[PDB]
Amino acid sequence: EVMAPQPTLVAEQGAMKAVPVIKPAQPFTPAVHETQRIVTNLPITTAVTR
Amino acid sequence: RSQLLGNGRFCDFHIQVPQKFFAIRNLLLLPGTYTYEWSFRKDVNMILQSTLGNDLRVDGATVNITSVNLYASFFPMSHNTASTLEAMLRNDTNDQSFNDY
Amino acid sequence: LSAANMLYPIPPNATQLPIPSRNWAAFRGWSLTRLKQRETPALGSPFDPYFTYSGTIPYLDGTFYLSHTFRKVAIQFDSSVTWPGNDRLLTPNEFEIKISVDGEGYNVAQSNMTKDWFLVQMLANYNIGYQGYHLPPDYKDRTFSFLHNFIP
Amino acid sequence: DGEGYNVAQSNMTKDWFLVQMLANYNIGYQGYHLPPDYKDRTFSFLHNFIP
Amino acid sequence: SKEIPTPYVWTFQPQMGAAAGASQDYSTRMNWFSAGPDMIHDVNNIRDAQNRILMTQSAITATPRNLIDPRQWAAHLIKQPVVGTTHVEMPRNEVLEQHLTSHGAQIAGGRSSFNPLQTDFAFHALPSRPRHGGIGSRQFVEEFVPAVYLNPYSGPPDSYPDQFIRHYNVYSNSVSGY
Amino acid sequence: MTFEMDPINEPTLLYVLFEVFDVARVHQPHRGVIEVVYLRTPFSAGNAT
Amino acid sequence: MDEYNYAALAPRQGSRPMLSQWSGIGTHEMHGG
Amino acid sequence: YNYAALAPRQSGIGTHEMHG
Amino acid sequence: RGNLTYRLRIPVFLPLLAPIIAAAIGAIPGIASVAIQA
Amino acid sequence: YYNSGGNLGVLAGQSSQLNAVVDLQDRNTELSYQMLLANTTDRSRYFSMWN
Amino acid sequence: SMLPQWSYMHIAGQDASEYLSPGLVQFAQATESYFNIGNKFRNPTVA
Amino acid sequence: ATPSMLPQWSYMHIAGQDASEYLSPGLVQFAQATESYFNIGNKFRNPTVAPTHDVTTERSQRLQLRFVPVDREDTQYSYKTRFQLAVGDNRVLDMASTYFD
Amino acid sequence: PSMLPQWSYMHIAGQDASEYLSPGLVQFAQATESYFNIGNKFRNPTVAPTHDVTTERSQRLQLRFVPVDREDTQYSYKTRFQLAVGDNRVLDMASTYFD
Amino acid sequence: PSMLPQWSYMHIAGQDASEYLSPGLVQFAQATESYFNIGNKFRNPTVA
Amino acid sequence: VVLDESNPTPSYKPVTEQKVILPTIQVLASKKRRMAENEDDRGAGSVAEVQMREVKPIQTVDVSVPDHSTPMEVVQSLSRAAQVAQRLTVEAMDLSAPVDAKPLDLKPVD
Amino acid sequence: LGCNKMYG
Repeated sequence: EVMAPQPTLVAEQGAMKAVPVIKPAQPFTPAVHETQRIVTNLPITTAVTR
Repeated sequence: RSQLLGNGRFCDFHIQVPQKFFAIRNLLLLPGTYTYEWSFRKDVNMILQSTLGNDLRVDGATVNITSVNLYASFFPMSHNTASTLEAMLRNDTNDQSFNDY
Repeated sequence: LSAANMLYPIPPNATQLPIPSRNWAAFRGWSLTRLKQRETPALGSPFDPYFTYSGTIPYLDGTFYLSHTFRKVAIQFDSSVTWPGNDRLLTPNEFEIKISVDGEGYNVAQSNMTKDWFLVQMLANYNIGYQGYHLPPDYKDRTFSFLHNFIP
Repeated sequence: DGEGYNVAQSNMTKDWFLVQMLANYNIGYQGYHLPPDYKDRTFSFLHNFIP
Repeated sequence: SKEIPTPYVWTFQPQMGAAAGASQDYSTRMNWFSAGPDMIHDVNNIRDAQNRILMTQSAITATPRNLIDPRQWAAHLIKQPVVGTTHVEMPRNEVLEQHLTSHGAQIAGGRSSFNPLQTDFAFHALPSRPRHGGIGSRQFVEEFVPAVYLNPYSGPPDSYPDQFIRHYNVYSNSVSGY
Repeated sequence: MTFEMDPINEPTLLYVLFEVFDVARVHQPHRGVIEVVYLRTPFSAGNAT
Repeated sequence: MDEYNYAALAPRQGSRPMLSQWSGIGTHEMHGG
Repeated sequence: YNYAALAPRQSGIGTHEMHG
Repeated sequence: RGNLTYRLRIPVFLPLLAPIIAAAIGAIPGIASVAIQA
Repeated sequence: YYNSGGNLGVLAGQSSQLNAVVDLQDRNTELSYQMLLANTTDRSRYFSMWN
Repeated sequence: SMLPQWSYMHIAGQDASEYLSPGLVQFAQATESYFNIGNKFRNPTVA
Repeated sequence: ATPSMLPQWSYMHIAGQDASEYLSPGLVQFAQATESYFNIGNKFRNPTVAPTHDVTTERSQRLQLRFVPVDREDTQYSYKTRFQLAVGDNRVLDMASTYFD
Repeated sequence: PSMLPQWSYMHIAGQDASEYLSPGLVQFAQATESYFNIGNKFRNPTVAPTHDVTTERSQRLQLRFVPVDREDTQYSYKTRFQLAVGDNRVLDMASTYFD
Repeated sequence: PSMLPQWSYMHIAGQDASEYLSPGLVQFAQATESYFNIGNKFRNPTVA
Repeated sequence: VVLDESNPTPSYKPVTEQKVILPTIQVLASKKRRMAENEDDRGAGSVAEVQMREVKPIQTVDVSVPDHSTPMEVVQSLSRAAQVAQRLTVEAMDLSAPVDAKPLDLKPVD
Repeated sequence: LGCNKMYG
């Protein structure tokens, strides 16, 4: 099962209304974040917001 | 043996002496701090040898010793297996037993 | 003799130099020895006009004699890390073969050669150094062995 | 002084300068810059080191 | 970027048949600083499509496993080569030839006219064990496809994707020094 | 890849050139704006997303 | 919690490691005067 | 530990030397 | 530390369970310097 | 030589033989470093290592 | 019309505590007292 | 078939498998049967791999150690030296080494 | 045999004063810090990390690079240095001054 | 397979210029080729 | 039978069920961890930690032994210690400090 | 059977 696509982010700051923006960094928390394989075949674990 | 430290009345000797005691010469020593004293003979007659059985005290030899060091050699082995071997060798039933030949 | 023989010329003094980048996978070690330039012939050419020397050729005959004229060797990887690192040797930065000052110790047997090189040679030839030094058995002591030719 | 082995313009060698700088200011690995004013007391190293 | 990252391209180690770590695909990359928002959006869409294709190919042709790169593989997983039957055409009976020689006859050359019987052998000359070990190039390129890493190094260092650094022992996790 | 060649006294430099696939795409959206992208597939100076 | 973050690397102050504030990484020094 | 150290891939214990 | 950790759930002046466990661990020949933490 | 067109220093890897240091003679990195030190430290106290 | 470039070069956009890997942010905030990679990344500080 | 179907070490029998387990069973049986007079076994090569884990430490420890005496006393008949040798924390040594220099 | 209990009792490595003092005393101290300031009467450990921080694998601190080649014209002195960053070690070039 | 998007975008290995350009542009190039000849501003893959 | 199954530490996972002592004993292995600098770092050591856990209305103890120790021996020793603690939960322990000897001469006779 | 002899 292929990982579901992640939405791209574009924020606003000042008059600039379409700045490309990466997802904000958050410290890993088991309650909020969980480790899910990107591809089920081979283990490449990564954090997701459940 | 005589030619190995050279000719000449005076010569500088750099020799290595082993441990020959049966209970020690093959002992596998586990980690720890051990006091290792040893007294080296300075009697010329016992130390030296000549083709003639002439007394060397009267002739005059007077071996003089500058420094004495011992050189331990350690097998570099993984700490896991080293501590495992230590754990077995510290056991009561795994005591090392030696004999005099 | 699974090896890549590389003969580097030596002007009649001093020290020398080393190799470029590479993979170093399945490497097995170094074997160093000095030859006489007059006695070593050319290899690629079918004929060597500048040989002019009969007698034993050490390079393709196995009669080496100048191997006792080595003082020390240093091996560096990436021009940053010494090979015999991890404080393995008595002189941890480089392999000493002969030490002549002898102010402090580090001299083995009753000859010029130093203790760390002696231990290295014992391990390389017979795997002896760690469990005490003793005479290797006759089958393991052969013509190209070390103690068979070592004469203090 | 066969090789360089001298820091600043003085007799002090580079390794000793590194050791002293680390011990006194924690500044030895990311350039040798002048330590902050509050960390340079009267018993410090660079407050008295005069080449 | 953490949504459309460049894939990690694996390096093949042909001696011992294993992946020699992975690195970012810096060789095949577009240069869009000269591009405007429209062309940059097109490039981002193309990179996202590339990552989707890579994930799909991985999920299709990658053998499932709990380790990113095991140095030694199971015998059945490795594609063994198929070898055909070997036919041994026995040319001559030995007992009858011995009988003829004992009866005072010399046989030269060489099917034989004197022996009527003909015997043939056929067998599969397979290896004794089915060659468990490392990977080949062809069976490596279909399993260590460029692995895209969506959220780079987010999560516990336990869950950090190792095996990407070339000098990392798989078993007894530790970095191999000099 | 390694090369051995005839020796000449004057110092020289080797000119091995890797035949990359170099292509540039030119798009001009509107009225005096020109934007391009470059791709040198084997040896590229690329950018992130 | 020391398994979900680099807390053993930071110097301790008893039982609580002395980590930096989250918005501490990064810098910006820039002027023409 | 894992079944002691590995052996070089491809009476064991005790000595009874005496007499003199 | 060690890969394996053992857990005891005892149903339960001066504490005694911790000294008892420490003495039992110290009885093992291969283990020294037992540490008690609460 | 920092901003000279002729003598230009190079810090390049082993991959592409491509310089990672580029200058266009419109930069003044000597003045940049001077201002950086003057703003980051109190430069009324001398430092013999970098003068 | 140059926001993709400005955000890429960290002239305008996210701070180094946001656009970096959370693991890298944690490592930097841990090893601040002696190693301090904090000064290796830029912040937009847009007015 | 050298780098593609097999790894190079396994193909060249540098690290793959022993001859008795990568040869055909019929060939192995034939070699065993005719070992007395024809000796097939020379022509095939075994890997002879060395262990790569849990054998050596690579944790920056020394092989040789020079211990100087903590004190020495010398009458004109004997030369006594006292050493204290510290056996690491995990390493072990056998006293077949530790010769007096 | 371990000295950890003694260190903890003597506040060498045990626990911060904010967490071994009684909470009532902590509240009193923080309330009266303005005019009485009991705070400096107590000790806290400030222990350094013990692993995963230092190499302990024979790594140098200062490393010297000789120039692989150099030329000396009448106007400039150009030296090329082949510096290699080990294999696991990492440096920032705030160091690497030219000597 | 994993590089077809990028290659066909840059026409590294993709569709021919006569069939990815707009039909109006193809007709314009085919008509005004005796005196303007814009046909050399586009690339053809020529894959092996 | 078997009252508490909580696993206070998430980094350690159970490997055997809560076997009962005729208390209960549970053996937990450790999950994967970060990288080590070298392989000779996990089993290296001999110190054992006996961690105490808050009482759950029962007490839990986290005893960690080095790898080289035999699991069977560790389990048997822990079981014997648990049995002793259950049986004993005295004056003999009091004798070994706060009872004194010379002060124990007024009370015995006067 | 096989052989595994060389220098070293």
